[PDB]
Amino acid sequence: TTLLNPYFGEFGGMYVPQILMPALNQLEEAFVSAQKDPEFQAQFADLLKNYAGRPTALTKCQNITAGTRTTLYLKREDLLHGGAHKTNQVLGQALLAKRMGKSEIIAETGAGQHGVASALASALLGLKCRIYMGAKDVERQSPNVFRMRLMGAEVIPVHSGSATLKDACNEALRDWSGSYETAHYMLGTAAGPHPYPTIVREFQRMIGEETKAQILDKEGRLPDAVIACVGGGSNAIGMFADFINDTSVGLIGVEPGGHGIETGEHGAPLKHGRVGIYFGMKAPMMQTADGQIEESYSISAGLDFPSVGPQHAYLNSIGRADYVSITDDEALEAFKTLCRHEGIIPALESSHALAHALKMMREQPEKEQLLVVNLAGRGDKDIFTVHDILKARGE
Amino acid sequence: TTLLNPYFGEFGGMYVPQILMPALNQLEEAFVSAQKDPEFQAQFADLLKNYAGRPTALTKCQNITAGTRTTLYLKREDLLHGGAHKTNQVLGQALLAKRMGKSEIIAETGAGQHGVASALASALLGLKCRIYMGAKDVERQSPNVFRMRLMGAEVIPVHSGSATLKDACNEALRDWSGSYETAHYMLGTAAGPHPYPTIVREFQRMIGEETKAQILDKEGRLPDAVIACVGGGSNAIGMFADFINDTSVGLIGVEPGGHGIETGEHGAPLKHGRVGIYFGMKAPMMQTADGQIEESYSISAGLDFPSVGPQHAYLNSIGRADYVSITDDEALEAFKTLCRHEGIIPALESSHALAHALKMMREQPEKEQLLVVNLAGRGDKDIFTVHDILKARGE
Amino acid sequence: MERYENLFAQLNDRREGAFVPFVTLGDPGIEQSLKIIDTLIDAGADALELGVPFSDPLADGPTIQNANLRAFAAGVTPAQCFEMLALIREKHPTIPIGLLMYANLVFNNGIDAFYARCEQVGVDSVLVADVPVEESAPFRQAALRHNIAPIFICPPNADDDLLRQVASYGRGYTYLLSRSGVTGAENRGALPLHHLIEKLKEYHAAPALQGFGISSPEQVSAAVRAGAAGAISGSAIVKIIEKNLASPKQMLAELRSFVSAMKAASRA
Amino acid sequence: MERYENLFAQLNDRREGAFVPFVTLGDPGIEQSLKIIDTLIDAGADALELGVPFSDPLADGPTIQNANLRAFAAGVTPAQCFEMLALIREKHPTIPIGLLMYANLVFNNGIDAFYARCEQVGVDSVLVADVPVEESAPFRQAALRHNIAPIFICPPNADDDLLRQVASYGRGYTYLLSRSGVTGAENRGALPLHHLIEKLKEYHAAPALQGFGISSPEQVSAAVRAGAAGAISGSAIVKIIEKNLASPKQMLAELRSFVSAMKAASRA
Ligand SMILES: O=P(O)(O)OCCNS(=O)(=O)c1ccc(OC(F)(F)F)cc1
Ligand SMILES: O=P(O)(O)OCCNS(=O)(=O)c1ccc(OC(F)(F)F)cc1
Ligand SMILES: *Cc1c(COP(=O)(O)O)cnc(C)c1O
Ligand SMILES: *Cc1c(COP(=O)(O)O)cnc(C)c1O
Ligand SMILES: [Cl-]
Ligand SMILES: [Cl-]
Ligand SMILES: [Cl-]
Ligand SMILES: [Cl-]
Ligand SMILES: [Cl-]
Ligand SMILES: [Cl-]
Ligand SMILES: [Cl-]
Ligand SMILES: [Cl-]
Ligand SMILES: [Cl-]
Ligand SMILES: [Cl-]
Ligand SMILES: [Cl-]
Ligand SMILES: [Cl-]
Ligand SMILES: [Cl-]
Ligand SMILES: [Cl-]
Ligand SMILES: [Cl-]
Ligand SMILES: [Cl-]
Ligand SMILES: [Cl-]
Ligand SMILES: [Cl-]
Ligand SMILES: [Cl-]
Ligand SMILES: [Cl-]
Ligand SMILES: [Cl-]
Ligand SMILES: [Cl-]
Ligand SMILES: [Cs+]
Ligand SMILES: [Cs+]
Ligand SMILES: [Cs+]
Ligand SMILES: [Cs+]
Repeated sequence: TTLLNPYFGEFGGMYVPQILMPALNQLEEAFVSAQKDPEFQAQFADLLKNYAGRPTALTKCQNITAGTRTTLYLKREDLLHGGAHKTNQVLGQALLAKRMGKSEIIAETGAGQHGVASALASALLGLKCRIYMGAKDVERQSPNVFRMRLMGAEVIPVHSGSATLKDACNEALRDWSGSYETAHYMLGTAAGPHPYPTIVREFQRMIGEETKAQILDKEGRLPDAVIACVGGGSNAIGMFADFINDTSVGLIGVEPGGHGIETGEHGAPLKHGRVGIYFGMKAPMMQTADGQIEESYSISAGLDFPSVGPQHAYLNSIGRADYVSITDDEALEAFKTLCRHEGIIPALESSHALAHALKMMREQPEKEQLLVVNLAGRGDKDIFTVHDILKARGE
Repeated sequence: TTLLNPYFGEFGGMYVPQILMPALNQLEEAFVSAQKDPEFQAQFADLLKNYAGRPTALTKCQNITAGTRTTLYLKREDLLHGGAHKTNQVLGQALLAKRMGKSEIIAETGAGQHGVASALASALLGLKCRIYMGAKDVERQSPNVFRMRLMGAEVIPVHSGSATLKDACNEALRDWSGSYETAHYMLGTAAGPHPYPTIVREFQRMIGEETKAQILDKEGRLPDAVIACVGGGSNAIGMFADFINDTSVGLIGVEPGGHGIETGEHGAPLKHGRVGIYFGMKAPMMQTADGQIEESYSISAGLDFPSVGPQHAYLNSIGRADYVSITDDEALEAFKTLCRHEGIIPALESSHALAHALKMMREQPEKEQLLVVNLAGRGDKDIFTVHDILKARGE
Repeated sequence: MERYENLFAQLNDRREGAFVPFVTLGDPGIEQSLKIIDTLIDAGADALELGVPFSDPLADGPTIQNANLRAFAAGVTPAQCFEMLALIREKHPTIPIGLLMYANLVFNNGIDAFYARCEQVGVDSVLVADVPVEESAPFRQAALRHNIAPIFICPPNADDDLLRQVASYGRGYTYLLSRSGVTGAENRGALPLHHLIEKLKEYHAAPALQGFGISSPEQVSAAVRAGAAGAISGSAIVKIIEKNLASPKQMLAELRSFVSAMKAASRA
Repeated sequence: MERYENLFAQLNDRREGAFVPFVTLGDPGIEQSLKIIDTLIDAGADALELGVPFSDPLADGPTIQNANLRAFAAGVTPAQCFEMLALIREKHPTIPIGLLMYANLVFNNGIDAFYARCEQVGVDSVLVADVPVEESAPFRQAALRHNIAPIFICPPNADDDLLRQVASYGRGYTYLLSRSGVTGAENRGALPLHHLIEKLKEYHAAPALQGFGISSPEQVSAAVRAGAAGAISGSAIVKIIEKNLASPKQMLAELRSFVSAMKAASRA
């Protein structure tokens, strides 16, 4: 029994051990209650504005579209405190924890950004934060690990399974299975068991709401398309949500093509994986023929989640949203382009979204189109990766 | 002959070779003209809002003041595009260059942030940017050097003198001495020959204007004091300018005490240096007994400019502003405090300002005071420095 | 299913609880695992719980995580596990064999085909650790169609509605969880379960086996005394494997001792 | 000052321009620098321009930056430079000695005391490279009080007002800049200066010496032909020092040759 539908069509559900069902039910109840509570909404708005810096700019990028009939805006979540959109929803979830009487936060992280977002929200609001991270990630992400420790969070390496994000996700749930009366699991994407896909959407939807108001103000009409990079799906569903009922607005999600779809070395399960059940949901995933969970590979470390949020799989199935892929090399070119021609260093994740927009433009330069790219993060964290690629390349 | 007074009391002037006087006169003319031009002002406002993200949040920090009668706000310039307040004035100066018909920018940088700000402004606005940097700085600041190169700027190591910031400053002027018909010198602080101290102030004054409006909205009255870290003086004069005529508002500038004033290893010439003439101005400076320019030392690499802006020396002399110092260790404690208790990683520069506010609070915890600290930059760039100190410390 | 009915009837006559060890199939290799299982049986196991190695065992503590990892290091696959299960049943006519599965391994090639394979090899029950009763429909239907008992978890805090659901939908045995958390001998259950055990009987549930954190003879006797039909022990068995990897001889000897002692504790 | 008047009067009689080398005092050491300067004089220098090593020589190109650096590497200080200047004047009665200073070295211990020291040691002029006419008041006043000629720069684009200021305030000689930019032999001036030279004479300015980028005899002759009283050469002289650091013998020989040739070029 739930208040809300746990499924988007065939996708989603609540595939957790029985012991965790009361935790999910409690969290759903609390969310539904909070969404009707003007006091909770005011607290949330106050944090978003005065702490995180909302609203974020919508920047018109002229240099990169010169000589074409594309008009391109970037929604600047890279300017949010923490440097990625993840901050919006961690503040909301931290408030939900408080609403339920919990003083402790559990989070998982792969590349580190969700851990950092979870840590900063926890430090602000006086919650005791513990963060599970695959040992291979800990070793690879020293900077983010130190940021989390500076903010007072406990970072716990996970050595089981493949010692990476999916293994961190498991550990977080194992802990929650015993600790949920006092601890809230601050899941980091729009995926997992209900109610998380719903919650993370609603706590990210201001991205699209603001985009809508900003583009109406600047252009007097809705965008032809909004474009976002799709890991588990939070920044994308944040951008899409407010436009779903505007059927003239294209919703384009870009999964990482990695070394190329045909190589199998990619992170695009929505279009090129196979539906399975994992981490509490029925969704497309990266998996072996015999059902073991596989790697999600991208030049961008943040696209390591081996599945995708169920609402994305649903919106795809009904044809409301379209999903495409962008390869490592395409993302790199987009990264270099934005730095040189707009002076914005984008996350490599967000570079995938930009690259697709740039392809839309270049393929059909005389097509009149008004595009928004969700620039979900800044790219400072990526400059070493890019440096190493360019050097090894003789570039 | 100038339009504006080149001096603040005894401090300032135009101490440049004769060949550069027409360049200064031209730039002054252009500035005065621009400040009266509603079109220039609209272009500037558009860039600040839609590109850089203004206005910046004013964040109330509750955890760190709990149990005292201090109320503390942080003006969040760390949230500006580029991650420091320097972005505000580079956009203004880049527009001034365009106004004068110049397509090229010269900039100096020490720790790299001004170079990065200059590069990003130049990339946005289609200007050819060259950036002089002391060879010792280039070697020490690989990340910033790469950011500048990604944004299409030419980074030119300077090998003369002490191969650090003051030497970069010299080189920029040497270039300008031959190139000024086509190139604008985008000086990086509120110092140098007139008109730069005036210009940089006016192109930073929105920090204080916004702070004023925000604190009136939130508190119904002006702050008791505004507090900023003082290198050459830009972020501080940006915060102070709009409050100068509000004589009840304390203006507190914090210079780096380094290893301690008594050790001579510091960056606090305003209070502990000696007045001299260098880089185009008469101002307090770090200098040897016999008049050679010396190092400005701080744990924070960004506090390397060996002098201070003339308006600061003036406001000190008349007693309108008060200047203090904070040591390396005090700044470190402030950095750790903000990370752990507010989830904001501050620039080590800005940590000096925070540390002084925290001292005001702790020294007299029952004193009712409403303080704003100008958090001029974010501290991601500093996490390795801090890590190394904490490790070497057995901490 | 019916192997459980016959076992429970017989134990009722013998005045005994059931002792049921868990191990991961193929840990630490196929051949050693087959010998391990034969040893469990010979030493007195009343039934088996057998895990198919899975990449994401999110209801298991470190002991069983590590068992999953050792089987993977030996290249063990679900296909090989099913060959093992066929051979186990080929050797032992009556002992109930239950699998501990995770959902993706059941759904991967079709839920119906999964349970059909189970029926083919002679499995008696399947417990899918990450499927709550709310999601159980296609699993329990497939199971019953193929004469497989679907095993449902009854948490220590189960409310009346959940007790009625588990009672109605389950067959074979009802899994009575000792406590919250994940599998592990390092955490003993501390909640009294006799009220649940009584309500399950009132609602004609399948007989209850207590599981999670059972590692000692006193806990087996306690489960029987509280009214349960028996007890499952996993981590404590697997720890003996982990301990004895370097000595198959000592391994089997210690497994035999442990199971013998635990089964003896099931005498009423 | 008066040493310049007497020199210019005498050169007028000899029908010659003045050739005036620049070097940094104490480059590459005090002792070698003194021998260098004596060689310049013996080889025909009409006057000297001498730089005090400064940490921030922002009107100098790399050649002279490097000269500043070499003197610093030998520990040369302004105090030592003033000892050198006393000794130079003690040896040579009539040759005009001009210093090339930067403002902070003049202001450091008081502007008045600076010019008083200059007077004491027998310096004739001071050019402060980063003081424009707009800032010159305390410098030129101090200079005149101590019988020192304040040297003013006339840029190639000087307007009428600037020509009148430089003409009125200056003494000794007027510095006629060849071009924009900084000192350096690698950049020759390409602007015709005869109009400036005529206007300076009309306004009774001190005689003009052309400087910046003069590195060859033809440029000395050109300056004289255009109406200037002579020419200053710095970088080209300093390059000979830089080239010959390893051989004081070859260094002096090449300095002698170069100055001899440059002075010969000053014959009308
Ligand atoms: O003795 P322990 O503590 O290792 O516990 C034995 C575990 N082995 S098992 O197959 O019964 C088993 C039963 C249920 C499990 O999870 C679930 F409850 F969520 F379904 C996991 C394992
Ligand atoms: O021959 P070059 O090209 O080296 O030039 C000679 C330079 N030596 S100097 O002392 O006359 C001299 C004169 C003026 C200078 O700067 C100023 F114009 F700004 F004042 C610098 C040096
Ligand atoms: C975390 C992250 C992603 C991927 O996660 P989503 O849940 O799909 O948003 C993409 N871009 C950025 C900048 C991220 O930080
Ligand atoms: C550049 C910088 C400073 C020092 O320069 P000012 O001109 O004094 O502002 C201080 N803080 C930050 C964050 C800076 O980026
Ligand atoms: Cl829906
Ligand atoms: Cl369904
Ligand atoms: Cl509401
Ligand atoms: Cl806490
Ligand atoms: Cl720490
Ligand atoms: Cl419009
Ligand atoms: Cl699919
Ligand atoms: Cl069209
Ligand atoms: Cl003033
Ligand atoms: Cl004055
Ligand atoms: Cl105006
Ligand atoms: Cl360009
Ligand atoms: Cl590059
Ligand atoms: Cl108020
Ligand atoms: Cl002083
Ligand atoms: Cl008070
Ligand atoms: Cl199968
Ligand atoms: Cl049902
Ligand atoms: Cl039943
Ligand atoms: Cl002196
Ligand atoms: Cl005057
Ligand atoms: Cl005169
Ligand atoms: Cs366009
Ligand atoms: Cs994905
Ligand atoms: Cs307070
Ligand atoms: Cs300073």
